[PDB]
Amino acid sequence: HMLWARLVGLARLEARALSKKERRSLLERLKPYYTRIPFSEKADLRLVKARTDSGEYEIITVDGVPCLFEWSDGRIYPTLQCLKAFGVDWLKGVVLVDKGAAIALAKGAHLMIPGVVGVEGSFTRGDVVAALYHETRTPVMVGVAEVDSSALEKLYREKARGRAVRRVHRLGDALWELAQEVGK
Repeated sequence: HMLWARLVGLARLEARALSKKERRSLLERLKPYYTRIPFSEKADLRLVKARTDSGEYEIITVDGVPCLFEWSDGRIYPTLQCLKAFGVDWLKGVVLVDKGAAIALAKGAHLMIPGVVGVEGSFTRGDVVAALYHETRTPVMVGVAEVDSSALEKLYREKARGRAVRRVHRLGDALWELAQEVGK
């Protein structure tokens, strides 16, 4: 296939079904980091590789939805499209943020504690979490918790300074634009 996305531009695509061993491995790689696997063991899993001007992206689709990708720490993370199709309850936790923080994250900033207004779930430093604009519960960024959820509960109420979540993927980034078009 070929597609043309905002930001990244023209992309040449190569897709293939995941092997039975690859599907098994994927489930095993996810189990330690999320509350549960969000999709069925019957869902159609494919690996889509897209080559654009600057480089290459690899995304796992679940029933056609561009949902998972491997990051530089070797862990598998969900795209924001995955959170839309499957929700956020399967993540260990989510952090609710104010409007200025939702906007900053949609521009690519990391999430600092003063923009946090709520914590859900239970997680420790290093866990995968999603940041959501509190008013509409719109996911705006996926990243890594820099503090435990019980510590964050105290820190956001004091509006302490410091990083709460390290950005990995966010609304409007290159992967987001590519994923939006794959989904189309």
